Amino acid sequence: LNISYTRNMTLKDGKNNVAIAVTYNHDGSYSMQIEDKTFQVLGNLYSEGDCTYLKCSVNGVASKAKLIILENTIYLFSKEGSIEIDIPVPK
Amino acid sequence: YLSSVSSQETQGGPLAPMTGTIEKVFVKAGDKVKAGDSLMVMIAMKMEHTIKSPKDGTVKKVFYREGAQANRHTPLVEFEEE
Amino acid sequence: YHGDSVASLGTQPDLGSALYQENYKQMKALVNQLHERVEHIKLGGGEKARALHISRGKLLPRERIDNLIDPGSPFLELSQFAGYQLYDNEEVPGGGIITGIGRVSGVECMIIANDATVKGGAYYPVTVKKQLRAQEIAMQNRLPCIYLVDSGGAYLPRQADVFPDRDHFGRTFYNQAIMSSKNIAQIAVVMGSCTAGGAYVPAMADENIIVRKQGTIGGADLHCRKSGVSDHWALDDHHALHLTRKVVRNLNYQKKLDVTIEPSEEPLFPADELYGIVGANLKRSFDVREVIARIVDGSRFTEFKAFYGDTLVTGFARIFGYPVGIVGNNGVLFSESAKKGTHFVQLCCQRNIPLLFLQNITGFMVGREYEAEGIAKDGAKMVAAVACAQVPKITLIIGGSYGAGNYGMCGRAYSPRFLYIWPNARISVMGGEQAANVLATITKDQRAREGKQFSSADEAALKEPIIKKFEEEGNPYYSSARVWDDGIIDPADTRLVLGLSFSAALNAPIEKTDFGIFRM
Amino acid sequence: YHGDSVASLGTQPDLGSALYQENYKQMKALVNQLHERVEHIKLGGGEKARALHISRGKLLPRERIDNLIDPGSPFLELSQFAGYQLYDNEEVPGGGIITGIGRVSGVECMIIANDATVKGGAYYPVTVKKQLRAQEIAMQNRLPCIYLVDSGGAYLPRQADVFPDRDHFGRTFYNQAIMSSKNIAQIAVVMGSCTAGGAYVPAMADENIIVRKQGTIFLAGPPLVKAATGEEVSAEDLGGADLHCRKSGVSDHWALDDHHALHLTRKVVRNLNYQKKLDVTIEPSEEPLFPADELYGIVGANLKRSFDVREVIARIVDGSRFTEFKAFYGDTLVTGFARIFGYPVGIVGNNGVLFSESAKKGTHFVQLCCQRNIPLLFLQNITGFMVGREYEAEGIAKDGAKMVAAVACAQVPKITLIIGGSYGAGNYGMCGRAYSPRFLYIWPNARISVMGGEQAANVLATITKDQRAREGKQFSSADEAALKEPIIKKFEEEGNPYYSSARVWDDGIIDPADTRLVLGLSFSAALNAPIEKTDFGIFRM
Amino acid sequence: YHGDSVASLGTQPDLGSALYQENYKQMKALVNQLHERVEHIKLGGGEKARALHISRGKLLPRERIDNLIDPGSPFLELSQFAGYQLYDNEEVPGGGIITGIGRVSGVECMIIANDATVKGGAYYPVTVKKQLRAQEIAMQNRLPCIYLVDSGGAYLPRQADVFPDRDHFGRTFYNQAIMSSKNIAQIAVVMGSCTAGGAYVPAMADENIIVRKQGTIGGADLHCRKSGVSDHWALDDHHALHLTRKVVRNLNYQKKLDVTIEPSEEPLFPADELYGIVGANLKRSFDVREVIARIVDGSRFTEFKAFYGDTLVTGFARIFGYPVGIVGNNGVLFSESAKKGTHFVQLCCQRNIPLLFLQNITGFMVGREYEAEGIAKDGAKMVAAVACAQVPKITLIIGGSYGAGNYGMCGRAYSPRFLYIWPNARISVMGGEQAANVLATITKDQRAREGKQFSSADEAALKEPIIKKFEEEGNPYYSSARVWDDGIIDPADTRLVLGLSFSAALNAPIEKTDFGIFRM
Amino acid sequence: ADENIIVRKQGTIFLAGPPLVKAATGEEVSAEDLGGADLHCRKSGVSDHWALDDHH
Ligand SMILES: CC(C)=CC(=O)SCCNC(=O)CCNC(=O)[C@H](O)C(C)(C)COP(=O)(O)OP(=O)(O)OC[C@@H]1O[C@H](n2cnc3c(N)ncnc32)[C@@H](O)[C@@H]1OP(=O)(O)O
Ligand SMILES: CC(C)=CC(=O)SCCNC(=O)CCNC(=O)[C@H](O)C(C)(C)COP(=O)(O)OP(=O)(O)OC[C@@H]1O[C@H](n2cnc3c(N)ncnc32)[C@@H](O)[C@@H]1OP(=O)(O)O
Ligand SMILES: CC(C)=CC(=O)SCCNC(=O)CCNC(=O)[C@H](O)C(C)(C)COP(=O)(O)OP(=O)(O)OC[C@@H]1O[C@H](n2cnc3c(N)ncnc32)[C@@H](O)[C@@H]1OP(=O)(O)O
Ligand SMILES: O=CCCCC[C@@H]1SC[C@@H]2NC(=O)N[C@@H]21
Ligand SMILES: O=CCCCC[C@@H]1SC[C@@H]2NC(=O)N[C@@H]21
Repeated sequence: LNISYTRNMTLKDGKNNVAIAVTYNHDGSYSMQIEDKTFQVLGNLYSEGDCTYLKCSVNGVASKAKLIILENTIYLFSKEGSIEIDIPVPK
Repeated sequence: YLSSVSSQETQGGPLAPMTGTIEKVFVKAGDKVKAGDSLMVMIAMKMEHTIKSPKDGTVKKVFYREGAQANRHTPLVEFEEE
Repeated sequence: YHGDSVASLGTQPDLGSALYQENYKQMKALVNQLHERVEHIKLGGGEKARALHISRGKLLPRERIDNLIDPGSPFLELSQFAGYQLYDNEEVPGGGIITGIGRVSGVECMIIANDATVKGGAYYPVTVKKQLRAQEIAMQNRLPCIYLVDSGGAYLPRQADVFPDRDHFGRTFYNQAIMSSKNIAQIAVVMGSCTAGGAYVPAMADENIIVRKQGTIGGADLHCRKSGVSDHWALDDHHALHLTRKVVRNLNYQKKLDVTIEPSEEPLFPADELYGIVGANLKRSFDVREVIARIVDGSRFTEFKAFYGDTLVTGFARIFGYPVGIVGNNGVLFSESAKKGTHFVQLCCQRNIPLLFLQNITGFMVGREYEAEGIAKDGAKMVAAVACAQVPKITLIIGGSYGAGNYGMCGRAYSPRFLYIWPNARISVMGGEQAANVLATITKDQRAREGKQFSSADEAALKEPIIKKFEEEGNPYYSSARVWDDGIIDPADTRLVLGLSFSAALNAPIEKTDFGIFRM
Repeated sequence: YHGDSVASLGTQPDLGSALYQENYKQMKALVNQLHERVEHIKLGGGEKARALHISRGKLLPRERIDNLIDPGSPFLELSQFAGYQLYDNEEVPGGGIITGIGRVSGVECMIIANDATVKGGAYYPVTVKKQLRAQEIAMQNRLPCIYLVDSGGAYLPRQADVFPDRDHFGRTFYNQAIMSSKNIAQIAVVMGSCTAGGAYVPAMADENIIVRKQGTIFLAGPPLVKAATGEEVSAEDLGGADLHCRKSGVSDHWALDDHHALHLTRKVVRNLNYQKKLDVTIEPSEEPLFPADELYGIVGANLKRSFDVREVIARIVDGSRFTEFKAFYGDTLVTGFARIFGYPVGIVGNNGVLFSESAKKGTHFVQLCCQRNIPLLFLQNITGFMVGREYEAEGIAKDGAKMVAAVACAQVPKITLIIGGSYGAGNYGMCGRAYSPRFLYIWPNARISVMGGEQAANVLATITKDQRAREGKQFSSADEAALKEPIIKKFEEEGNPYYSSARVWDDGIIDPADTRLVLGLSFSAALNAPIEKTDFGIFRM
Repeated sequence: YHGDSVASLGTQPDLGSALYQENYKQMKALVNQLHERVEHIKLGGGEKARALHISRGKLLPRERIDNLIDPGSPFLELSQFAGYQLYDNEEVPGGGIITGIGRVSGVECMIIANDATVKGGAYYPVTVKKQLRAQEIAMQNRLPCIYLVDSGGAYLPRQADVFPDRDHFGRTFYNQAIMSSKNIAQIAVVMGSCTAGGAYVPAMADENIIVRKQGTIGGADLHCRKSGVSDHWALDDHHALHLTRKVVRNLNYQKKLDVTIEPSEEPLFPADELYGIVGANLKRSFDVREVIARIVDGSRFTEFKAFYGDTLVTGFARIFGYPVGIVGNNGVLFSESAKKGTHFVQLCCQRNIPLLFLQNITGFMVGREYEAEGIAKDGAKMVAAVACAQVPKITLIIGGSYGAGNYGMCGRAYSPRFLYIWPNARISVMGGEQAANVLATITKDQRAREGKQFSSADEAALKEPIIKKFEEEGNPYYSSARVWDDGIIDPADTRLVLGLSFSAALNAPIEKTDFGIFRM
Repeated sequence: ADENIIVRKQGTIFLAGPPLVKAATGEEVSAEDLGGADLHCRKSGVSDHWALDDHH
């Protein structure tokens, strides 16, 4: 009510942690602030066969990739490349 | 039991009512005090407590001194054996 | 066989002792002060206002109450000191309203009468609070409500305080409707002009009685002959009161008791000795067993767990033939006292016995060892036990009431049926002098953390205002000016007041008690 | 056959009209002011206090609430403006406490968290009132209560307004015990050092979670212990997580830090064995046919102008479908049936001055809704008496009371929204704060008082003049003017929505664009409790 | 959001350790012994009796049960070892009766079938006790009762033991009538000749099925065509079972659950490791958390009050998607353990969650200091809390169970829905060696009081019989020969047995729990 | 029991007697010290009433 909710989440890329501030916009898009740069992100998850795909647009650039979330690692598979991101484990 | 005889048969050694400060002591190191005479007055809470002599015998020793802290149910006045 | 001889409590005090004389003198002075102040309050709004009210042909509110109740029946007035010096320059004797419990046609009823002499019957915030308290008492005890009405409506100054809040002047109508739904009768007599929109109070009432000319719910003739709001037409005040008595008689109500009864016997010792026994100094301690022995039938008391947690006194007795469970304070509360009180409250709730609390509490024992043994845990389960109890609970404050001890011994926040205080009582969050030490230490430490320096003289100067303020707030009159604590009572009348209160509270049936989780 | 086509309410407003533009401008200004004030309140106690709180390793209360609730779930904060300018020189952002309704482990729960940055978590009178209101809401709706206890106890100054009375601090423990007895779960998370008042809260809670080092439960603090008995002891030794978990046994769970405590709280809520079941029928949800932002132009900020409440209804109901009841009888009052998020609701709105016919129609509709067990929604826009001085209001009294009683005796969930003025007995008739609605909200342009300032000024002048005339004292004509100007100013300041929100009356102010979402959340929360039978008193006539 | 990752209990044991190997060997030997004894019991009354029974055209009781229940459905037999060596020279395999819980037409029902091969179906006292226990289980869980009947009536030897007592052979009819009054169905199939006055069992049943020639209630033709006692006529055993299935299908009953449900997940560790973990020696101690981790869904456990009274383990888990409150023993019981157990039991009763007790108790802590702190008081309130609980209670004895600890942890006397024991369990009033010392001291002191002299050798000789006798009585088989303890169970099947028991017990609704006075 | 009455000297409440305590843990204690009217009334709190003798 009368405020915008911002969520602080930490994602470990390689050996260095990264902190991301996510803002839940009213229209349904998200504004993520990483370091001093901000990105406008929107997308959805659609499943083809048994594979789940993520279609998203980042700052007006749209892309699709297969999304796999196994254990505390996030796998993003795409023609451009493959990305692995590790979710930190609570102590 | 109707005559309150069992009520009389109750005795115990002197003890601190609670944990708090002893403001003053009426019993010296060696003194003759009858039962009921005030030994010390203690203020641990909002109220104040005066300690009466459990027995008429002479006090052997005083365990605590003014401004000190007396733990709950701890002896304060030592009475010489009769 | 009820013939077995039972030992009686109490002992004869030493009248010749100087301490008894001093305590008696102080208590007598306090009681005389209370009596004179009550007389002045009873005088009413003022001479000119009373003269105008009589010239209009109306009866004074106290005369109305006297004529309404049965001849010779006692009247239990409530919160006589409401509004006493509450406002800076305005005098509101009795809060502008009169409330009490009396017998009408053999039925105990709650009576609420507006005093038209005080600001023309306008409703101050304290007046609204007093009326709400009376309505809550009636609803809890299932007593019929009688509202003699002579109201000028909300006092326009301080309108925000009374018209908008949930507990403020809209609740009065809500309570009236709910009481009617539960079959508790609501009867309204318009003995005076309802200039404002107070027309709702008679309209929501089950039965209305309106005086021919003074009553103006806007014309009495228009209302009596055409609006129909009026269910009865009265020539004057006496006729209206007679009609009210008839209406109450036509209620078809019979009082039935659940608790057992025994013949009533007077206590074995005079009540006036309580003045010497208790005195006016809170520093000295007195045995609550004397007070119990001077207010129970025949001075017969059955102590429960006498030697365990001796700082708390619990047992069974009877007042005017009514069984009661007495819970009194004899010193600082400890874990054993809390457990013993819990056990006794559970027993009383199981057996459906009314509870009576005598408050002389000075706080909860505090210490590292006490915290280790869960003193807070025992305080809480004892408090829970008190809150969850469904038996009638009456609290009397005979001395100090501070800290969580007030909550433990059925404070005002825990909904006792009645609450009374004697003239020597002091109520505050904590004692004034200790309160002073705590504030100074926090400020001195905070300065030390930030590198600031706190002067010793400044800390002492900060403490002095706190000491004076705490004493003024604790005064019994200050508490009774607000509707906290019902009315200050003369210790000599404690037995009569308790008997009347229990007789009134026994109207409602006693429900089953459900307890929450007992933290072991 | 549910196909049946049905006419839809609402009409397209004229955007080009200057009146629409002016109303939109005024409402936008009001909403921007509200948003900026809410931002400042959300900032917290202060920069130094926040820095110290973070340095002690603790989480800020809003971060605690964010981590506690389910990911992405909306949070319905209550009384954000409590204590706004309530005290002359002391600033109490949010009243020093945070209360709201959110979903924890798929269960709607009421959350009460102390803001340690505001006066070290001390309890002001407004803080006690806010906590009591939250507890009452939870008890009425049968919602589990979660306490994030970090407080310094009652504010030592102003003790008279916090300790003694019935609605003072002890009522908190009373409500806790009662709700525990009624199978409404109580969970206390000791996230920081408590005090004598704070200590009792975990003791009465069914389940406790205490942080290893920050959490400290002592019935009396070190300074308080020294003052009472002259005893010196460290805070951890007197009360600490290890001690309470191992020897005293007060603590039920041991948490390493704030995140661990929140995770344990989520697990504890999960192991509640509770399932929500609905009594009312449900239908698929559909959005309204018109944008909500047009309400700014439709309503505006001037109370003198009148707007059709049917527009407001059409912009907040599912599919803009409304079934009016007794349309042509007592047309100043609007009643009918609609659905919000699939929930049936009975809407009772104000379209003008209340008359006898309007009161009778409202009573009939309330009886119908109570009989059918349908939640009620009240939209209040009571009118000033500038148009009609008296209109033989004596007739209104006979029938206004019928509605006041019917509203009071109703047992269905009642939600009141004040979209305009609310004065006199009309406030009581349309489910005022005194009649225990489940929730109460006001728009930023609302005004509430016993009567309008102009009307009140005239009444005071006449009464004084008549009394003086009987006294024989001439009442100066200039004096009447002198009395009127201050009264008008006082009534305007007191009637402000922020004045009413500073006190815990009227929960919080809501942006009109979010009315549908707020109502949906409120009704979803209120549907947890079963709907009881309604017993009515003696209806006159 | 139920995704929240949660830590899982349990750890991988060291297989290479010699202690694990020895414990596994001992437990495997015990389980093999149990399996072979159960096989011999399942063999039946005897070869000649079985041959005669088959020659008569009837079906063996186990074949009857197999054909009655749904295809492939598991069957939970109860008290397989009843009568095992109970009588000196007479062999009574299974007590002469067969009882269990199975699914008939999708409905869980209690089945009681007489074994005609054992003494012609005559009722021994153990048979009556077993049937009464089965009827009590069915009544508590609201399960329909099916009584295949092939009885020769009361065994004339030991007639005084069975016919006269309140809990002896007259209660069987009383239970049947009460179950019918409460709407719990009673169905009787006369698959065999009722030579004695067992005609009452079908007559009191709501529905009867009698076989054409074998079944007598004295002629089947007379009863079916004329007496009318018969409500159904069956050509043979298979037809009777088919008719019974149809009758059960025509019951118009639907099972509804009150507790919440979640998807079932298997434990994270193999069950057979319990053999090594627990072993067969009661002197060694094992962590009950391992046993909990090997029998709960996903090995997820939420411990409650972990660090307070650590000798007792309490927490929440789920078995087959059913919420359960686990209360296990990890050592000697103390005051803190008793308080923690009382708190947990109160919580479970408030939330309406079934309770599971794992008994490894060795007694209550005894000492002067312990008596000072009311160890008996804390034991009493846990004993009370357990007794007053109304939620389904299942007790499993995984080790020793002695003294008041048996009563505290939901012993057989406190009416658990089911009770099971593992092969290593020993049950007695106290340990045998301890009992020995106590008896000798009392006799020696009594001699000293009367001036008699007690020889040291005589005291030691008195102790030796006590030591041997206590061991024989404590053996698991001795307890299961009597109907105490239902059936001995293989630890590998503990999860399945508990799941079946809870599924059966969830048929009845969960009532509110009322507690007595908590002696704080 | 809801209410207890224990005689001053004859009454002795111990969860385990002196011989039983010695057998279980090898502890020696007198019967009155382990369980007695005064102890239960004053420290353990098990007793609810204190009686001088049988008639009382
Ligand atoms: C419920 C909701 C939802 C709304 C409402 O209810 S909105 C109600 C609006 N009220 C009226 O519409 C009644 C207006 N009164 C009158 O019509 C009459 O006055 C009577 C009927 C009161 C009889 O009284 P009276 O006329 O016989 O004598 P009077 O001496 O004049 O009586 C005292 C004088 O009244 C002054 N006075 C001050 N405050 C008030 C006040 N709030 N109401 C009345 N009078 C007030 C007092 O200050 C002065 O005396 P003082 O203080 O100068 O010495
Ligand atoms: C229920 C019943 C029946 C009875 C009771 O409950 S009787 C309770 C008695 N209270 C205590 O016994 C707690 C005493 N506090 C402390 O022990 C600590 O202080 C903490 C624990 C509060 C943590 O706070 P902290 O120490 O970490 O920081 P601090 O800045 O010092 O915190 C702000 C500073 O507290 C001052 N302050 C003013 N009023 C109070 C107040 N009422 N309580 C505490 N502090 C207060 C504030 O004025 C100053 O700041 P300011 O205003 O000068 O800027
Ligand atoms: C409820 C109330 C209030 C009262 C009553 O109920 S008063 C009931 C009176 N009982 C009868 O009136 C049934 C008399 N039986 C018969 O009419 C038959 O026998 C049948 C029907 C039992 C079928 O059995 P069967 O005839 O087909 O074979 P059989 O081998 O003969 O069966 C075993 C042999 O029965 C001997 N045997 C020992 N004790 C009994 C016993 N109590 N009842 C029956 N038989 C018994 C056994 O010792 C021998 O074998 P064994 O031990 O020598 O090897
Ligand atoms: O009357 C003197 C002491 C009362 C306050 C002592 C503190 S304040 C709150 C806490 N609870 C108590 O009852 N005592 C302590
Ligand atoms: O298993 C060992 C026996 C200890 C329990 C026997 C009961 S329990 C309480 C009492 N105290 C004892 O030592 N024996 C009895």
